[PDB]
Amino acid sequence: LVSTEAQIQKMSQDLQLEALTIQSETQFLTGINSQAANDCFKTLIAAMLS
Amino acid sequence: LVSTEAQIQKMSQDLQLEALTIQSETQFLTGINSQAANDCFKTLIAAMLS
Amino acid sequence: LVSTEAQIQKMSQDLQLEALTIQSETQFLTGINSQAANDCFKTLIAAMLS
Amino acid sequence: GKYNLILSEYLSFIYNSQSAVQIPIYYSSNSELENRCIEFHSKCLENSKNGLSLKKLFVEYSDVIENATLLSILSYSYDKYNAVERKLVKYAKGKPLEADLTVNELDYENNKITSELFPTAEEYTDLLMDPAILTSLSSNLNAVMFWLEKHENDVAEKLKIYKRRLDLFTIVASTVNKYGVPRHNAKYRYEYEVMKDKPYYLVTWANSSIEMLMSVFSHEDYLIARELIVLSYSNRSTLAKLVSSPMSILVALVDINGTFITNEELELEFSNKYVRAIVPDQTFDELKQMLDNMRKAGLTDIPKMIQDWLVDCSIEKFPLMAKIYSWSFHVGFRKQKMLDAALDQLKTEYTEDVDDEMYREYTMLIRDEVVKMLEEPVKHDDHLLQDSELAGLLSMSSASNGESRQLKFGRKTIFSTKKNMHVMDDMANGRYTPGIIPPVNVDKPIPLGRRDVPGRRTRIIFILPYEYFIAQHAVVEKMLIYAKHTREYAEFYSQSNQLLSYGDVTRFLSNNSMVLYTDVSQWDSSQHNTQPFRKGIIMGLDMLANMTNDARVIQTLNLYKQTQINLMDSYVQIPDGNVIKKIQYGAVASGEKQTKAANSIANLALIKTVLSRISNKYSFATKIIRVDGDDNYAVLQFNTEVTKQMVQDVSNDVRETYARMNTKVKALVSTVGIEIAKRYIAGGKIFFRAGINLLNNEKKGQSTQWDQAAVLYSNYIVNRLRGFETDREFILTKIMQMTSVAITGSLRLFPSERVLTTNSTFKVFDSEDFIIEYGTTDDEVYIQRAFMSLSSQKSGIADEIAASSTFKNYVSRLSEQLLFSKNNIVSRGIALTEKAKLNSYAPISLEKRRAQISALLTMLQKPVTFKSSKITINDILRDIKPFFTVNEAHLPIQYQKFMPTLPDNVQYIIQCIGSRTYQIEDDGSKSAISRLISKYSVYKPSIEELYKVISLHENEIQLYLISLGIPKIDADTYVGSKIYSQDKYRILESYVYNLLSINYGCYQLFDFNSPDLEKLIRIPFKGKIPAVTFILHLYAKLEVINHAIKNGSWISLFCNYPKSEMIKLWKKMWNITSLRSPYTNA
Amino acid sequence: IKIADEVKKSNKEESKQLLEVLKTKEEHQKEVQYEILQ
Amino acid sequence: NKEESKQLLEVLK
RNA sequence: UAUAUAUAUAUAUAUAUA
RNA sequence: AUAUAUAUAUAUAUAUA
Ligand SMILES: Nc1nc2c(ncn2[C@@H]2O[C@H](COP(=O)(O)OP(=O)(O)OP(=O)(O)O)[C@@H](O)[C@H]2O)c(=O)[nH]1
Ligand SMILES: O=c1ccn([C@@H]2O[C@H](COP(=O)(O)OP(=O)(O)OP(=O)(O)O)[C@@H](O)[C@H]2O)c(=O)[nH]1
Repeated sequence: LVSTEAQIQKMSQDLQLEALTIQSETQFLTGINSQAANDCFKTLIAAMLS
Repeated sequence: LVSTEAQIQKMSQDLQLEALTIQSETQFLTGINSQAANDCFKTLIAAMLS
Repeated sequence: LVSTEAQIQKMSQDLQLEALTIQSETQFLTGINSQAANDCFKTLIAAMLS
Repeated sequence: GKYNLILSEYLSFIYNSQSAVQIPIYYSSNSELENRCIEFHSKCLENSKNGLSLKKLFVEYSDVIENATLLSILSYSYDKYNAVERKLVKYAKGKPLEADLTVNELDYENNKITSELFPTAEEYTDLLMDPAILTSLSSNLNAVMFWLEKHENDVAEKLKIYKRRLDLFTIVASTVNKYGVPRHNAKYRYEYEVMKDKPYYLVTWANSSIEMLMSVFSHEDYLIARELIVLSYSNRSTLAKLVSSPMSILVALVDINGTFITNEELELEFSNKYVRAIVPDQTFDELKQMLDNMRKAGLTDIPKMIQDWLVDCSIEKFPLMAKIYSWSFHVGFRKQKMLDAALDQLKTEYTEDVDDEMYREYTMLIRDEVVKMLEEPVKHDDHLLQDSELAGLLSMSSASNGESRQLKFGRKTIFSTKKNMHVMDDMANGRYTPGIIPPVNVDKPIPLGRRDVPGRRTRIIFILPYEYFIAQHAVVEKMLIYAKHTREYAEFYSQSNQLLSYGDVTRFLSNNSMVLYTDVSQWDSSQHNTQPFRKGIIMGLDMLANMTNDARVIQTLNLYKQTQINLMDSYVQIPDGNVIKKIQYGAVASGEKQTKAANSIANLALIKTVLSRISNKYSFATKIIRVDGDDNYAVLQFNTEVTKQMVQDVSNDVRETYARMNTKVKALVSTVGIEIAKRYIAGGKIFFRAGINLLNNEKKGQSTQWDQAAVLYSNYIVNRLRGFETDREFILTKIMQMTSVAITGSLRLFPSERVLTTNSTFKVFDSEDFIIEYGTTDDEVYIQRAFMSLSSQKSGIADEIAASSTFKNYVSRLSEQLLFSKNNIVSRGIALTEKAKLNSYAPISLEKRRAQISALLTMLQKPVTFKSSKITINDILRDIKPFFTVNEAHLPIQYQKFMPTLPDNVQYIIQCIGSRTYQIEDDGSKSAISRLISKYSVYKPSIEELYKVISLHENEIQLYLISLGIPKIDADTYVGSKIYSQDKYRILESYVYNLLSINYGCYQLFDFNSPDLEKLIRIPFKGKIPAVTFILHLYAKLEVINHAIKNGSWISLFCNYPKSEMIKLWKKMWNITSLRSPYTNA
Repeated sequence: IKIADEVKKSNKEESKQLLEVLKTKEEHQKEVQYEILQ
Repeated sequence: NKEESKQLLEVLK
């Protein structure tokens, strides 16, 4: 996989994440890790197969 | 009701409140709580029935 | 009179003051108090009467 | 911790009695564990008061040992007599070294018995042999004997380190035991009644010998330490220079394979050029005569090492040759008498048959350089030359004056010699003339001082009166500004890193080029420095008296001319016996303000002439002439390739042409490397001197043991990075004795690892070497506030002098001369500068530091209960630290190592991320007031005073700016534009870049903006809260290196620092200081 | 200003940022009234 | 005697 | 349809250098 | 009863009745 520490950094520069502002773009980064990449690839294949 | 913790948290992103800037949008969150919800549903009805 | 603690707090929102910079709108609020409106009302009437 | 384990075995060695006990003291951040610490410390004081053990108590209170951290270890020792000599005879097995007598050219410098070298008691000056360190010989022998019993049973590799440090100890111990260990006083000064039968230079020999045998690691080290310990008992004079001699020649033999380079704007590149080393046959005949002077001196294992290297001439074995040169300076200082050091220096032979055709060009080249340095600040009437009386007096060095004067400050009279204290007396009694400087002639001569070099003959130095500082401050502060914007003077190449500054040597080195490094035998007292150097400068102030028009820029330029007329003839005042000897000395005065700004003029303007006369035979094209006082080089680029005859015929034409100006010199030329400072470019790899005497100071200081134990460690980390590995188990053993404090009789208090290694005023040594570690755990940030609470102390001497009628008459006479107004924010701001300037006086700063440590003893005998909510540097890093996520990452070795003497755990960082490319300057912005005050007035205010000014009224900022001397339209353009409001956010941000250091003993070598450290640091970016952004990318860049030094592996961080925690940290960074910041937390 | 108690005692990050933005507005509105007095 | 130190050294170890 | 400008704080101690 | 100049970098520390 693309490294989960190297992807949220690039995802924090495509957005304009800035402090001293309550943005709705801070929540674009929650729940991104490699444990949930191997969990959604499995529950999509294994739900269609059963 | 929709939870007053999870509503001002949702209202403060549609407003884009900015720290270090005195806006007229920081006052939209005054008096938003679940105790003045059941105090305005009643004053609107109990004044009509009397 | 209008209370000068609440007249500035409304005037400092139409102007949209931003901290950490030098704007030309923090000078719009200088010299506004009740000791001056009560002193500029007299310097206009009592200088026309004499 | 490892240091606590060395503590509890040092106690079990020095106190081998059943009457001895050790009581550990503990503290903790928990309020519950503090009451666990109070009850434990109370019971070990009652049970060990009456003969009850502690093995039944450490199990009952094992809830505090494994959880709280150690504060100190108390030591009960009912030992009446020191048992040093009782365990010295166990190692005193060898034959005692008999001293030699025919090896020195003097009598007092020979190693004779002190009864025969000094006949009676009264003429015993210990200042020839005094180590002047605050340890003893009796404490050094316990520091080696502790090491020689811990490492007795060793494995088959570590045994040979122990064995080579034992046969070198039987040389020391069997000589000390023959005469007995000398007993010092309480001031660590060896008296006469104990040195009656001992040989002179036994303390300073056995102190310099113990420093050597705690550095013998390999068999290449043992052959040097065997032939220097035996010989330094005999000849104290010639030995340090005979071994250190061929390293000036041996730097010219090695080839260049791949070298560093610095380009013109000082930044580091890497070059790959291959340059041969071309030496004639008169270098190998000058090297054989440097290896026969080392054979007549007795040593025979060193020139066998050099002659086994001359058949190689390779850079792979040059770390052995740099080791031999560095072990030479560890034999101890060459201290001699004040009479024989001056009269051998102030003796010189002048000659009227000198080439006068060469002096009138040398005088003119000094004339055209002094005018070139001051044509701009004199034609425009500068703000510092117009105030030469004040800018020289308000910023006055307070080191010393010539004589001892009975100064009377109100009630407390004091015998001081400090220079700013003489100004306060003479401005009170009216015997102070501003425009008259006193003549140093046959009446009122110049007093003398001395400075001791570890291998050089003891030199003298000149202490001019204070009126020769006010005359010379303003002009020479304008000559140091031009020395930082010229490519020739070596104030330009002066940075933190050493590859950047001394790396312009290897820019023009090729095979058609010839480098030329010359060292004059003595730069003071040369023939070309008496008359043609003064009269070249006096002529330069005649053409500068026509450049301006003021009555005040001429008057300060008629004082800087008057100090050169008065020094053309001079006299030095040196006493001997009961007579005072006045010696005429018209040459240059090492000790003025002028002594470095005019040793870079007089040596550039000399070598610009001697490079002109050798161009009658060889036509070349010189590239750089860098000059640093005496030590200068000058690269010459030729037409043909440089051969073995053009090197010989230039070294015979620079030596002879310097002899035409009666300047005795040796002139060395090479094509590969020089020795400009003590930093040596050899084969494209910079090699350093690495000789710092740990256990021998050149002079006794104004410091206590707790501060001299820090400079024992600070002289070790510089010695280790430069290639001289002293054993860390001996340095740690020597800190446990210097930081010892005797509370009562028979009770010593020893601080733990957490008292010494923490980041505070009471810092001695870092936990792991070469790195600063700010301890973010809760038991270690809590004790930092316990040490930052008592650092603010008051001394009673400095407050009896600050309320006198003399010190107030000096501030009010200095505040009236500066400002033509009334304001007291400067009079209360000048008086806080001279109260801070009086710390150079010895009993003031000693009563500051002794009130630091005697108030620490009340904190160390008890568990600490001081709870305070102060924001520290170590509290910022407690909030950043839980948001770092480490991950192991691999990183290759790309860049090349340029310093081969570095240790392995530091060199691996340089080979991965690279040596430093450019000196990072990220100091934010200076405030707009300090660019408005420092441009008109010469008063530089502190940044805690400019914040006090801004918070005043609008009409009280303008009164302050007009007070200093600023015109009205300039302050009213400042104040009216409301840029005093923007300077609240540039003073408060100026303390953020001051906070954390990218420079240290070790951190200067690395490249912090490297594209291999920026690959591991993965921090998401937030546009606002700029102060937090700097401290995140700096602490992340420091955390990877502090991990990669300790363990040799690289980690890659990820700091998703949330927006709610940045604004909590943004106000923590603005509230470190003690002033009103607009944004606080709570 | 006058925020409910369910937000002040919260623990999510998005309800912690709101409190440390309404706090730096009242620490800036109190400061622009002091700058007038300057 | 020195039986106390070997029980006190390993407290720190 | 619009996201400000600007390079040498001071003092003492300590080491490296001249 | 008490002697240690000047400059250049670098680091540590400090400012308050
Ligand atoms: N008393 C004293 N002890 C020192 C001194 N310097 C170092 N020590 C320590 O004392 C040990 C040597 O014994 P001594 O120097 O005679 O000190 P002591 O045991 O207190 O005996 P006295 O000096 O007579 O008080 C060494 O191992 C050091 O740890 C000192 O100046 N005075
Ligand atoms: O403490 C010092 C050291 C040096 N200097 C100044 O630096 C000059 C050069 O200092 P050097 O140490 O190079 O002098 P030198 O040439 O006499 O040395 P040797 O060959 O005898 O080993 C000196 O002549 C003096 O002007 C000082 O002013 N103060």
